Amino acid sequence: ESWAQSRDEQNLLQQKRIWESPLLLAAKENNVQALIKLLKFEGCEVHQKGAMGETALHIAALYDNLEAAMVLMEAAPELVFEPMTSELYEGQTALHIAVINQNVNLVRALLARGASVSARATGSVFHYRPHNLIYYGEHPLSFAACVGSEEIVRLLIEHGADIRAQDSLGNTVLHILILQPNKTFACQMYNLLLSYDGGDHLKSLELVPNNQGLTPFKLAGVEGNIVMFQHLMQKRKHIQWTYGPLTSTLYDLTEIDSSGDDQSLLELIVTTKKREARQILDQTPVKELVSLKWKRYGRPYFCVLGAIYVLYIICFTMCCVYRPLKPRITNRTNPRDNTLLQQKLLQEAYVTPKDDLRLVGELVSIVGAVIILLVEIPDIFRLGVTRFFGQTILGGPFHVIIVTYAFMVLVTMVMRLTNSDGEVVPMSFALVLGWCNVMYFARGFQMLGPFTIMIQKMIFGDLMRFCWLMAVVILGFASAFYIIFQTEDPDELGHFYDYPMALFSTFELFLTIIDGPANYDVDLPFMYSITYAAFAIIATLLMLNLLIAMMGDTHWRVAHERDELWRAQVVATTVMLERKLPRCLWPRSGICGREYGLGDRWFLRVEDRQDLN
Amino acid sequence: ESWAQSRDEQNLLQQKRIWESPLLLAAKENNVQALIKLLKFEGCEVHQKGAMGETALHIAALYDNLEAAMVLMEAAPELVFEPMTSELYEGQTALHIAVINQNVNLVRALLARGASVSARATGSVFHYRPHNLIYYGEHPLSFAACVGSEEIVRLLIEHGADIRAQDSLGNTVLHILILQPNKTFACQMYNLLLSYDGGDHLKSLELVPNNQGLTPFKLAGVEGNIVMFQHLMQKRKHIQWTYGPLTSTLYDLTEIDSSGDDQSLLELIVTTKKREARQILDQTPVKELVSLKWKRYGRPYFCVLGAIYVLYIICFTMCCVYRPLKPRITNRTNPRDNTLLQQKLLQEAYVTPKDDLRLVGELVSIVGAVIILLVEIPDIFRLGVTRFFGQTILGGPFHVIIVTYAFMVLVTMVMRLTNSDGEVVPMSFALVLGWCNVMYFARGFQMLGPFTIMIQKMIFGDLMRFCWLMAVVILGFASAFYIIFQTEDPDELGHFYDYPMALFSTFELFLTIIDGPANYDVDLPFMYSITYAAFAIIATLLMLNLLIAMMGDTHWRVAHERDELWRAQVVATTVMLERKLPRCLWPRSGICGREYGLGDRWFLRVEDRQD
Ligand SMILES: [Ca+2]
Ligand SMILES: [Ca+2]
Repeated sequence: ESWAQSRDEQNLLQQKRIWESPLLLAAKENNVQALIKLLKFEGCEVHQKGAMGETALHIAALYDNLEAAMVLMEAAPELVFEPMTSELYEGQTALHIAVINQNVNLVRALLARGASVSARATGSVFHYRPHNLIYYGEHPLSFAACVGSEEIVRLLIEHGADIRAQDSLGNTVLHILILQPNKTFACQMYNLLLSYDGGDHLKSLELVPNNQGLTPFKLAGVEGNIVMFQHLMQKRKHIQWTYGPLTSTLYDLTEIDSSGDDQSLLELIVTTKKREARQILDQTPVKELVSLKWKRYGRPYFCVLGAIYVLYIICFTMCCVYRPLKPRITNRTNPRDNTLLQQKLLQEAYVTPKDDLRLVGELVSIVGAVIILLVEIPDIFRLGVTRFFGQTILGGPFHVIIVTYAFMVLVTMVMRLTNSDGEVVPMSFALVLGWCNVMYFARGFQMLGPFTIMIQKMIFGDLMRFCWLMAVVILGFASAFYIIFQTEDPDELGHFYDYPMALFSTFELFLTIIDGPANYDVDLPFMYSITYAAFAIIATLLMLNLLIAMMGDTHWRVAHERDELWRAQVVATTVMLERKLPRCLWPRSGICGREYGLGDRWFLRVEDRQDLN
Repeated sequence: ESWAQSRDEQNLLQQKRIWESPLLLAAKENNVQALIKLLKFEGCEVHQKGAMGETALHIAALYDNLEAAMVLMEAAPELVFEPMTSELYEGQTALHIAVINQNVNLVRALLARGASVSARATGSVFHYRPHNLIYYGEHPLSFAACVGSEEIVRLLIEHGADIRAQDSLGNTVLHILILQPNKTFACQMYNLLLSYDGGDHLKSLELVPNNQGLTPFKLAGVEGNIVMFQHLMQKRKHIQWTYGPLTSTLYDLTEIDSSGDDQSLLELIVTTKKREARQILDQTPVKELVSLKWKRYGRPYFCVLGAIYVLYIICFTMCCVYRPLKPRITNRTNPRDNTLLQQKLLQEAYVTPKDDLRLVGELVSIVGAVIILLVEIPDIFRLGVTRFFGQTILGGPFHVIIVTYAFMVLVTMVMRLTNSDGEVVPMSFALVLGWCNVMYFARGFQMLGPFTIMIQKMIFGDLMRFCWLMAVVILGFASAFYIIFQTEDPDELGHFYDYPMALFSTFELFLTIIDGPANYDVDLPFMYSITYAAFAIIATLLMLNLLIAMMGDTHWRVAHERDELWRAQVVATTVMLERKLPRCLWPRSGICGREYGLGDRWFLRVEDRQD
């Protein structure tokens, strides 16, 4: 990009000023003997700049020079307050740089001389963007508490570093630590922050969400943080009793699901994209709910919703094959090739009640296409069109077939009551979608779930890299088969009588479903045989018989993700019905309070086996 | 099922009535100071109940609070004789808790005051059910003898704990040690139980069957336990001699062999469904019977009975193709689709003695149909209605084919001397099932054997998850194709002239056997060439060529669970034959007894090499 080259030009111009401006060079080389000479009788210069507008203190801070910064604090005791000011770096101060480079004795010096511990690091490089490497928030407490320098963490809080602090993204200091991938310390560094949460108001520092409304318990599951999730879980897990090897424990379940307002954690999991945000389902309180919500309640309602669906498509199919048809309205087979002896009725014949019994049947299937549009036009009303044509399998392309099937039946309603000739065209797409859409209910089955994802994976993923190989090879030999048979009879051996037939014939000799154009009464032209024998090798025993190995390579190599997706297919099916079915038949999952002195949070009982003495 | 929920509902109620009645509350947190204050002057309360009617002494022990338990015995010396009075906890007295929770000093003191160390505990959580976690039996001696605490085992017997004591499941202590999963101590504790057995006037301890008639050597074999089955063997394995590295060794074979009285270990293994039960059949006093019982006597008797089966079908197959047929009795010429010009005879045509030669062919093939219904009735009458329709592959679905074969042959017998027209249809199943039922004799072959398991394993498990993914698609495009060609002639391009043919002709295009319809003289409707192309992409290179990789993935994943089943398939043939044939051509396995100075137990000799 043109933007990333701008970072290169400045950072080389940043170094050019260091080869100029001799005190900055004296600052980089830890040169103190020149720096006394360049200041203590003439000086004249002390508020220097660079390419990023930094000072000699910042230069003496980026390279670890306690001696050089010692003279600079003594020379001008107002260097410590002003920040960097540029496009990329903005608002960063010498307190920040001294933190990230772990320089404990320098931070001890700067706080004694007076440094702003609330300096906003509002620069351009600091934003949480994937083309930046590290994201440490803004405040100098966050820069310490992320790299794990817990001594400086203790050093800052003694000088009035506020824990409550939000960035431009609304994140607090606990939202940050969940985001570093090299975790390793952030179990321990988490607790040191709560050890300074001793005296506050009623919001106990974890009930403070981000800008998009997401507490650090919620943020741990959304970001795929297995290590920090169990560390948070130990806080809200209550152990009831132990009895030899049986330990029964309670779980909080106040935000695990508690699917009662808008932002249940089970809803947040099956919307995301991250591969590791989906294995929270492995963990011990969530793998109980989505089992019990599905097995006692979710499974039988889903089949009743499925078994009512098959009887709908049949009622549409049973009124499809009973179209009104006339025998051969007006014409008589004029050139050739008019194998067409029928005509549909005008809509002036609904007499003879087994043509009227269908009329109450289509009215069933014409209101069935209204209710599907009424349940999916309010789906783009809440979340955008990138949900449909995004390839999120958790409710995948089964939301673009059912709309088109709903959209096609109304076109038949438009093709009816206008008396237009061509109207097999919506009804042909109406059946090939309306039957292939009962594939959606192959989802909650034990044996037929994870097969369906493999069909969905080879349609796009491993046939959009074969059809571009199919359409090229066909376009050669189909055009080549035209030229050979151009000066020939289409009567005897007539597989190619024009070019739009000549693809359709050649397309099926590639798939080996038609036989292969051969006649023996007549003498085929000699270039037909050489051309077709090269077609038969490359297609039949080099392309199709490559593709069977192409599947089998990619079949055993991803059969540990389809067992992860299929479980998440069930969960997104479960929560979809919880926010849709009215609460007369799904009770709230778990055990409530206030019959027991509990605290009104809905709880859930878990008992396991300790297997040690 | 709200019952396990109802377990969870009551567990909070104990934890609510403990916050009331504060001596129960102090009993949890062993507050010895306040417990003095609630007792020494007024008290008035000590016979408390909980949600399950439990005591303060229970809660003082359910949490290991020994100091508070000291005061309760001194204040109330009557609590130790009364049980928990509920459904979920019935009969569990205060001793049961302190045993499982390993409390040495409390059991030393509770028996010092003296508790019933033989009282029974029969709550709903304690019965041997798959939903409860641990099963430690009923009696308090069993609870010590399942956790590994050898001292409490030594302590209870000194105070009068009867070892020989059965539960409602009839299990002893020695049956229950077999059932814990992580053994790790139980084999080491197994010696401690038989140390206290004396061998009295009564029968010795391991000769006690359970409530379902089963000894603790059999129950190590049914449950798939290996490590107990090793340790049980050394008490009955006699060393003959050694010769350098060689050891010739004489095994007991008292109960391992069939020997009549059908509760035998080689019987009880291949009837059960536990997967690790068939892992026993590699242990050395078992794998050598089933070699010698099969190699010298199970191999030829099975194949000779195999050859009389092939001669049975051919004597029906030649009998089938020689029916009597008249040319076209009285009808003529439905002017289309009436290719029907032969008609079977009424049974008034038994002239021409190549019908008399056929008459013995029917009667040979009609008696074998009866003898199957005399050999296979004594299995569903011997409780096999859940075994045939059960998918126990050890004798799999070949037992439901052969009854269906014998049923259709007798339907044919009804068809003759009734002169009903449809005899082709029941005779048509009598060939595709009769010939495919010779596949059962491909069991005892070195080579052909474990392939037949994969055929049985693909029909149920990797094809029935594909036939549902066909009848969806193949019902889509058949009703699609029929509407396209509805305004078209059936005379030319008549692949779909009515709708039941339109499914059947679609079913073959999905398998690539018909060529796909085409007729280059007549102009196809333009919606045909769009649809059929997209049906030939789904079928040929996306569904069929995916079904092949479904096969090839799971083949090398059960390529070592068919070499487990086939070895267990052979043994289930030998044991089935051994009780069926009279023991006059079968010798009994092993060497005899009292002809040598032995003691009548049928022994067996196996010699090995050490290293
Ligand atoms: Ca052909
Ligand atoms: Ca063919």
